[PDB]
Amino acid sequence: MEIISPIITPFDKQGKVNVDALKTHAKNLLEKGIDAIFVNGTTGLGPALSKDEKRQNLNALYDVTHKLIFQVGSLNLNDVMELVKFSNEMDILGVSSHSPYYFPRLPEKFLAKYYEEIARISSHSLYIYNYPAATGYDIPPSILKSLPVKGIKDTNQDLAHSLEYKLNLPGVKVYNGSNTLIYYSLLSLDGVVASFTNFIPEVIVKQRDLIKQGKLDDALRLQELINRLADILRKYGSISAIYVLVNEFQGYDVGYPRPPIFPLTDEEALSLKREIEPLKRKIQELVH
Amino acid sequence: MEIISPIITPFDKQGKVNVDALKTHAKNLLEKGIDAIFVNGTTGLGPALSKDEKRQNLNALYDVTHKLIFQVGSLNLNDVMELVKFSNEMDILGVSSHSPYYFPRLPEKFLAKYYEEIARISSHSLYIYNYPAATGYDIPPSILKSLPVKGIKDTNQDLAHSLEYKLNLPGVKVYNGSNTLIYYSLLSLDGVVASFTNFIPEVIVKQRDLIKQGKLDDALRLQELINRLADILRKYGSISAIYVLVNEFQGYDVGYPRPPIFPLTDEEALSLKREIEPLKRKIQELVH
Amino acid sequence: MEIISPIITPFDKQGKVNVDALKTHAKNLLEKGIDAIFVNGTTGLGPALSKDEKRQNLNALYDVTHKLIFQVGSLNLNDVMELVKFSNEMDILGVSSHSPYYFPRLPEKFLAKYYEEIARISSHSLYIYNYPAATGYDIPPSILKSLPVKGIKDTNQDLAHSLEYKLNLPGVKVYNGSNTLIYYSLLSLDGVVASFTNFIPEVIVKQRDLIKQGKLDDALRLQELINRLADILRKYGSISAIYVLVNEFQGYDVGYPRPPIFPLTDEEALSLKREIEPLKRKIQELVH
Amino acid sequence: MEIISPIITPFDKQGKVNVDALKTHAKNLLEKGIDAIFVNGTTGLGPALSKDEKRQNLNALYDVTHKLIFQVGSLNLNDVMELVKFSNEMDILGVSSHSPYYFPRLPEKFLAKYYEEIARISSHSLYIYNYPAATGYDIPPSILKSLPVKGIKDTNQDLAHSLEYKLNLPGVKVYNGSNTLIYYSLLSLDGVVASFTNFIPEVIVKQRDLIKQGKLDDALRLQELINRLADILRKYGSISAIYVLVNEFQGYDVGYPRPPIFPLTDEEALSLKREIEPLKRKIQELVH
Ligand SMILES: [Mg+2]
Ligand SMILES: [Mg+2]
Repeated sequence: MEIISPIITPFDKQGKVNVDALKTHAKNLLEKGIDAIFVNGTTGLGPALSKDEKRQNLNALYDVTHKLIFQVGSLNLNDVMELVKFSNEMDILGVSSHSPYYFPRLPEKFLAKYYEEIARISSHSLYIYNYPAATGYDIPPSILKSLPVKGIKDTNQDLAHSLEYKLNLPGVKVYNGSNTLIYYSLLSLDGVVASFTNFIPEVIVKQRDLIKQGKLDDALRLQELINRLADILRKYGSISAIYVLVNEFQGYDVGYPRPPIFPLTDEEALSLKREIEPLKRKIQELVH
Repeated sequence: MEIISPIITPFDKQGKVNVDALKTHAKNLLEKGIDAIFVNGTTGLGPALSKDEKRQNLNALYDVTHKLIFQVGSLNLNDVMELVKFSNEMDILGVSSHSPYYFPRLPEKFLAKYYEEIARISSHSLYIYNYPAATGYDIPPSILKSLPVKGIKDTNQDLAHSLEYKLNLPGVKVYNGSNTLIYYSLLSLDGVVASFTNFIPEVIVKQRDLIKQGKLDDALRLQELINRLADILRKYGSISAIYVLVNEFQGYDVGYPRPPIFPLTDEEALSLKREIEPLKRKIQELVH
Repeated sequence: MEIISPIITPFDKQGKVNVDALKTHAKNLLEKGIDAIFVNGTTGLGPALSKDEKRQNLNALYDVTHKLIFQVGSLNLNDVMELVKFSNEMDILGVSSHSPYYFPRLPEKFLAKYYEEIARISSHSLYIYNYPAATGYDIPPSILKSLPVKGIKDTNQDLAHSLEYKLNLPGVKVYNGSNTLIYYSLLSLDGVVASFTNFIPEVIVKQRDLIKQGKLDDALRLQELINRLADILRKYGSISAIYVLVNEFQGYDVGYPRPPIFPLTDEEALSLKREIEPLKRKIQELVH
Repeated sequence: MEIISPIITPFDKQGKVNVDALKTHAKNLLEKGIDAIFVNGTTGLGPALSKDEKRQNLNALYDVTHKLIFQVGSLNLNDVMELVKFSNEMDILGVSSHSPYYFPRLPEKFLAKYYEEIARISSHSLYIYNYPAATGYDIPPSILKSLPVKGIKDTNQDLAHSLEYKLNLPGVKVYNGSNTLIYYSLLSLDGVVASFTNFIPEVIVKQRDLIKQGKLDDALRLQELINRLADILRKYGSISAIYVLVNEFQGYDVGYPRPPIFPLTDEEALSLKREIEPLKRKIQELVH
């Protein structure tokens, strides 16, 4: 059962990526038991990153590990293709893309043709990033059957949707991206790609290790706490709150997100910390 | 009753903007009675355009007309601000942005802070581009009441939603973006920002002119034909179909959209032309 | 342009229908200019009425006028059919039904077979009641093309959806059921079937008469006031608030709705009246 | 891990309930390990049943078992209360209702007042039947915290939603109603209330028994077959298909559903049997 982290992109106050913080963070995550890193995913502010920023994230992380899945999507396929060609020269786990997004009512064939072009040129294993709540499209297995898909990352609250990919696409690895379904994903899929791995990696690794030991009750108790946390974060902006909590739980600075993903103000950071204190206490009690 | 065109962005086969075609197209629209041009809207592939492409579209159109509303939205507020500062030095009608997009579950305050920053720096009239189907967010009057809003472009199928803005925001001009509601918008709002103005500008101007003469039945007969056309365009991709139809109805080439907004293939364009033939005849019979 | 009222069903405090109040109310509505009455619609608590209650409503109203459209839908087609057979013996405008409801994911053919059975036995003109927000289904013209439809009542916020029925089903009369789109319906469809006709019939009749005179601005000003009212009612339960406002605006008692459609408490009725006072004042100024 | 069956209501070809078939079916389910029977749920055509039919289903089942949860919901609270008072005199597990339905935009307080009345009069344990896809309303813990809730049956594809109830309502038993999430529910909640128990009770009981033995892979293989079956049933109408499959898998006749929930025609039933054949073989190979 693979624990994949959609790693955050640290930015400084002027909105420039801080690759030193990115490498520090990645090294810690691996030491805490994260198995692979998904680069430029939603949690990493993917669609907000320029082509050059996406590339530089991969270049920085490559010094830490080669277990990197490189997300390359954008609204200009020429740019996507430049990143695919760049990644062909790197020894990584695979290349990924979410679907076209923003534009409503695009014909399904547009989605098929988009992935088809990535597959025509990529020399890496193709991963599909399915996130209908973000892109407005769901990628059905029917489109995927004609593509050389190796993995699918499904950020979806319906576990049966994730399981359907497994059933319809033999040999494809499937990972669910919901923080609130981790326990279930670890009991049925190939793993998870959950954002909370950025600040509580030991908790999610512990759930996985507990499940391997047959200690499901303990892993479920941890899920309860995770879900309570998720409710609290939503109010502040989940991605933005993650930056504050990485410092709190892991002990090093990862800077700030970049607006329109506004950083928490000092006041907001303090309020978040007060709210999560009881949960942090219960987590640190069950996970040493 | 103003007719605003969200002008397309012509590209060549390599995905480079053709500014000569853009200028030709703009001149034709204006000669045919279009009141203003909305630059880098959804129809113009806004979110798909780089910052430099958005700038260059404005520069090119600025050689033809002063009647320009400049859309500057992107997922990096630093880039948005660069475009605001650029346009501050140009004599245009106003600046506009749709809301942050892609990322789900952003707090409402993020939307507010985004527009606040644009308003803090722009020396132009502020237009809000509201398109919930595309961005995932509806901008509520709550946030608008705090900003120096001059106009709102509401791409929404619920006409009561657009009418509501008029009521709650005294003095703000309100335009509806739906092609299928043109008639109704001309009879209740400040105008329309309709994509079909790209290929049938004369038809939409005629609706307005007929309404001005009290000839509502005639204007409604035109809307009926427009709605039949809209239903046909959907299977092909509405924006992509527009490029083909500009050449068919207006007689000059505007190139292609840029993938993931795939152009119609030669066979699809033939198929499209056959389907619309009877509708083109009826239209040209009523407008000439 | 036809103004149809989906008349409320008066109940007493024990939840028994008060047919005397029903007849008094219907007589007043006709005197104020309502053209026809839709019996057992949503506003009339249709799905909440027993088979016998639906029948008794028709019987009571038949003494007042024969311009009655009899809504007969329920979740047992045997009961629907008994009401259709009953109505065959009455001299009325037509028989109507909303689609099957509650049960999710019923195949489209179930909806077709349902209406087909009503049409096999009915000796009256068939009216379709389309209300997707209530039933969970939208009835497409494709299903209707094979049925002897005479009228369609579309409670839908998308006016283009209502207009599409007109276009695809020649000779069929189409009426929109939204209170917030009345002005627009009166400028494009065969009429309206709006719930607010129960308490401000003179206002809606005045809009219609003004539009016939070409005084669109005045009719639109009235629409603005109606929409402001609609916002206020929603907070209390629109149907439940209607009962309180019939007494207020029309001067006679129509009793109460029946729980789960809870009547407004005395406190709530008083608060509603305070909130609408300014609007009531502006309405009574523009509509004598 | 309890397995509750929302038992079907057998009807004859004239739409009359066949209580002999109901009793036969109930006995078979119980002999095969079903822990309790939910009476007049969606699967039992609840909202489509008259008050007398709901009563008679309970009376018939009461001759077979004490393990009954009686669903009493309807759109007239007076009728609901008559059924509550009726069941007060019977020794059953509890009383249940789904929320008010059909009518859109009812205030939340209406939902609260509805359940409050049931709780005021019932002398039985209260079960909440939450089915937002069917009723249009989600019952929030806010309202539940005020009521003497003993169990919640949540028909919801988001398992985190069901898990949330457990966390917020100490001591309340929580069951998930989705057939496609059975495995996950058995590993995290108090059980399931799954419609497929009607035709494959032995399979679902086996999943539970396997999980109890720690044989999760085997239980998941069964879920996979269940999910494939579910995808096939949808085109036919899931509830209607169930009647056919009870006879196929269990060997006795349970008649037909009642229109608008149309029975499968002879040709559809043949078509269904052919599609499921390979799945039935695999199931019977793993469960015997
Ligand atoms: Mg120049
Ligand atoms: Mg007995």
